[PDB]
Amino acid sequence: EVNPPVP
Amino acid sequence: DSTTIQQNKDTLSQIVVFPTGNYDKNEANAMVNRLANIDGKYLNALKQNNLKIKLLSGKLTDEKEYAYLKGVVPKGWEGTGKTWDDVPGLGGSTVALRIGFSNKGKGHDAINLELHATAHAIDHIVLNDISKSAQFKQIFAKEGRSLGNVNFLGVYPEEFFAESFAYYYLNQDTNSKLKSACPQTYSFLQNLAK
Ligand SMILES: [Zn+2]
Repeated sequence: EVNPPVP
Repeated sequence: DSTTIQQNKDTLSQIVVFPTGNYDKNEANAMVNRLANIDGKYLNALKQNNLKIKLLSGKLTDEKEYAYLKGVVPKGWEGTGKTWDDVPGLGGSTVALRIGFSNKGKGHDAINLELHATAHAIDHIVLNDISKSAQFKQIFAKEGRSLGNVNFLGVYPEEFFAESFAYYYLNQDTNSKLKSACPQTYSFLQNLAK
């Protein structure tokens, strides 16, 4: 699984 | 206190991986120091699971394990005109972080890059996706739009968890802001650490 920071 | 912070830094010494070649050693250290504020029980669990926090001197997608994300628009980043190539941090089954991009406004609008990313790993690996549990979804439904960036934090419970986690652990000021804005989320994190 992968998740980005707040845009 | 001082001893506990040192214990956490020691744990992180077995988690954090530094890049090969030239990089900002002082800022890398600063990032580790901010991560050391995370409750030791989570850090110990990350260590036991052999989760590495990879600090990078270049793009995430220049790493072999993330090359598949080249040109891919991250979840919630639709319309930004940016792809993973442009994103300075990643958290989940792994953690990868660009040195120097910690602060809000450095290619992202998270309160702190490494805490947000590491929160995702703690959520997924340590807490077995608690952000997607019924208990947290109920809290998210009530408070998820009270920390701003509502089209991201208000939409994805795992992102609300990760950023709330970051507020809780960055410093006293953000910790206090979370308590005021999101009391049930604050209580939830408080209890989580027991
Ligand atoms: Zn995120």
